[PDB]
Amino acid sequence: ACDYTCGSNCYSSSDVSTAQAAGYKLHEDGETVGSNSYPHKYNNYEGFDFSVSSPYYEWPILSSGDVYSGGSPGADRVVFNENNQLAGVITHTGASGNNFVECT
Ligand SMILES: Nc1nc2c(ncn2[C@@H]2O[C@H](CO)[C@@H](OP(=O)(O)O)[C@H]2O)c(=O)[nH]1
Ligand SMILES: [Ca+2]
Repeated sequence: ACDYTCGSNCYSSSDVSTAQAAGYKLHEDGETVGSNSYPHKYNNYEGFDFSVSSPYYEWPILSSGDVYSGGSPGADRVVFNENNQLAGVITHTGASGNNFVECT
């Protein structure tokens, strides 16, 4: 069973934690990875009703289970804040253009 489902992608809590930790570290260190420079601010144009407070940061979560290190970031992301709290898991999959939808 999946803790989070993004399109056809199945994620467990552990996957999420592993990814969040990686992105948060980078965020702490003032460093980024990839041509799109992750992690980076997440504005929330979508208007999701997160339980955690802003500001938000986006970091890719891979279907492979590997931690993001460059190249295609795929369509899934984990969204975290300054306190390292999980805001949510979102995806471009099944979303119009470059918008996002929440994973279920
Ligand atoms: N759709 C969306 N993109 C955002 C937001 N905040 C910043 N962006 C950046 O604008 C880019 C346009 O989609 C997004 O790319 P991403 O695919 O790299 O995650 C994202 O990185 C937001 O709230 N919504
Ligand atoms: Ca997994």
